[PDB]
Amino acid sequence: NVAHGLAWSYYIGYLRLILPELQARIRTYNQHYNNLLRGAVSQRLYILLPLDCGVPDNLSMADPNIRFLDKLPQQTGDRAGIKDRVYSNSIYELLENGQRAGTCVLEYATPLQTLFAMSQYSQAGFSREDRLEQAKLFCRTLEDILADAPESQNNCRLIAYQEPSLSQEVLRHLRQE
Amino acid sequence: NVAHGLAWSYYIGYLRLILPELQARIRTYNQHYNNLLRGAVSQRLYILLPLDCGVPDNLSMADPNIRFLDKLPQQTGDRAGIKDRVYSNSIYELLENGQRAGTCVLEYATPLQTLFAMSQYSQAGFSREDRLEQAKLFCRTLEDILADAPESQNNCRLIAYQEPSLSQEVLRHLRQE
Ligand SMILES: Nc1ncnc2c1ncn2[C@@H]1O[C@@H]2CO[P@@](=O)(S)O[C@@H]3[C@H](F)[C@@H](CO[P@@](=O)(S)O[C@H]2[C@H]1F)C[C@H]3n1cnc2c(=O)[nH]cnc21
Repeated sequence: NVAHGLAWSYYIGYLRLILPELQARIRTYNQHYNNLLRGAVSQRLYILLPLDCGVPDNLSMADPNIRFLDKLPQQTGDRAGIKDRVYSNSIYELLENGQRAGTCVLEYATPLQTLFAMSQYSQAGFSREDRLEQAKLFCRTLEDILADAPESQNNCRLIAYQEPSLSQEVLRHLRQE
Repeated sequence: NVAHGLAWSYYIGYLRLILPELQARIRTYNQHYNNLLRGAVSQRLYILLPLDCGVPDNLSMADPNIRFLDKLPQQTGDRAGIKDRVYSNSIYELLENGQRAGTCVLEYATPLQTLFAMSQYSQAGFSREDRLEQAKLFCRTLEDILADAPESQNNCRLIAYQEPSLSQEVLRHLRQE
């Protein structure tokens, strides 16, 4: 349904184009930019998938243990008539007991915002109960696309969750690899 | 169908967020940046909508009479966990008889690329004959959304066309206003 088109739109428009050349940006940020004494940013992009489609624009305010650190060197590409369209990513630190536990490139999945707004708009004809299924369907279709993909070899880890600690949730995924 | 979700995704993710503050960027580009002797960039964003979903990434190579001139001051905004996500636009000149006839902010509608790719991917389950309808449906739903919209007051002009001169086609729209 709607999530299927958004899931493919996510892969074709963003993931297919930044995942193949994300490791090099992380290498550049670790070697030439990262504080000489603050460890290394992980090699994988971690994508948050809140099934309730609650996607705040600032990660830091969604969890005190998560706070912005830096941005990777931005990626530019001529896209659909725009010269040097800028694809940017933000590096975040994860705090356990007040000490930095993990550093990674973390972001939400923006198509989930689009689903949330469509449920809020009258002309979209989208219901709140419809949203919760489309949120799950979006994650499924995204998983299927990345399962056979020449860009998500070891570049992309999905983080889905339903709320009855996000920092502990993300940390859980980093330590599994 | 798929186009409906992409059409709303286009409005909610891009148009709702740059149209309200596009005129000011054009003013800044005309007053503080534009060559003192090259006229003024139009106040409206013109969006190309090729119904065949053929969307080249460089406008200049799609028509010799269209050629890149400059970029507007980029718009930044914290979006879905990305700090200072950059929304950029490119200014193009239109050539009639080899002399500059019009200058405007011109770009393709990227969701049409997404539709084209989905028709090319096996797992998407999207057909080429399905595409041509979804291309039309995408334009219709976009028109409906902008018809009652507090951001497309006089900010956005859609340019749809089917190929049996793009520069003459775009020029035709500028002179109607
Ligand atoms: N830089 C990025 N950072 C993070 N995620 C990104 C980025 N780029 C793409 N994605 C993801 O890929 C999806 C499809 O993207 P696409 O190529 S089809 O174009 C998108 C969509 F049609 C719609 C946005 O909706 P949304 O964000 S929920 O979906 C996106 C998003 F999930 C309007 C278009 N649009 C947005 N911003 C710009 C811009 O600056 N220039 C030109 N067009 C732009």
